[PDB]
Amino acid sequence: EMEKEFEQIDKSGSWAAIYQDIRHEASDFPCRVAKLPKNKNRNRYRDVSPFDHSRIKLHQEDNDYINASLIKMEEAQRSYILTQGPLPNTCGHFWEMVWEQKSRGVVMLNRVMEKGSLKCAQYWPQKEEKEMIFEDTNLKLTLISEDIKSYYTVRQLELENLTTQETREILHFHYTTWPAFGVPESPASFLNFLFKVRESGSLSPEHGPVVVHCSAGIGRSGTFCLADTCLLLMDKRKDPSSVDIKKVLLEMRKFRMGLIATADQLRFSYLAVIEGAKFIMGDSSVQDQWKELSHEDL
Amino acid sequence: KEYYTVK
Repeated sequence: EMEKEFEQIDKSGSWAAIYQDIRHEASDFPCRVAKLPKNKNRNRYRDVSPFDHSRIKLHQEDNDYINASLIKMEEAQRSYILTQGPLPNTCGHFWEMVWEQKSRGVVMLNRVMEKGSLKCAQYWPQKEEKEMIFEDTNLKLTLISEDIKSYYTVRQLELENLTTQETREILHFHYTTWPAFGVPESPASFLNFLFKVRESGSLSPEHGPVVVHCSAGIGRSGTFCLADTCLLLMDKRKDPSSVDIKKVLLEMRKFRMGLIATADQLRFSYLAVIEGAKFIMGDSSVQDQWKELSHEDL
Repeated sequence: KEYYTVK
């Protein structure tokens, strides 16, 4: 049982030991396109880049590079796109990707401002009446509604393809209380958020991969996808003891470097998968307790 | 900081 393994690591105290062990075992592939000089200004951080083999490609003829990776969990049967917080010049590429990849939801795990350091550009509209128009990529983006909550906000947006006039609804799930290099307040607030995303249908396979991003697209975004994927496998395999989080995290790291940034984020991942297993085991109604426990009203 | 692992 994975519950045992956790209590061992805690008493033993070897979380950073386990952590550093995974950095050591993580894959490492070429990143040539990311390192081209013409692409210097399309990366927020110089030590964070997509592998050539899983990088998302813009369907534009000029320059097809965006700092985003397709994480295709074959067994779990779910694909994610992890990406950096858009830069002032890459907002148009962000929504071009969202359109071309047919995504229906975007999960944003950081805030535009975080401890005085700008970690993301304001790439979605905040007022219904001031919609954004990205001319380089020919897209229009309109806020349609929002549902503010004590620690997260769900927005509904209309993404229009000016070239064809076609339009699509995009769900924006913004988690506003997750500090960089930090962890959510509780497994409950986290799982309540995850399951909100799940219930929206954004994670369904009729849709393109959900886009997940934070500042760099590896640390908080990593924690989110690990938890969802482990919960998926426990359900698909039919046994909670089956899943080896370390083996799952290493699988994800074949697709984008650096997923999960602190030893405490790794611990929260065990914690959250352990809690979420209650739901997978059949205890349908623990979900309503998570909503209650998270104080999503205020 | 331009570098993801900062001091």
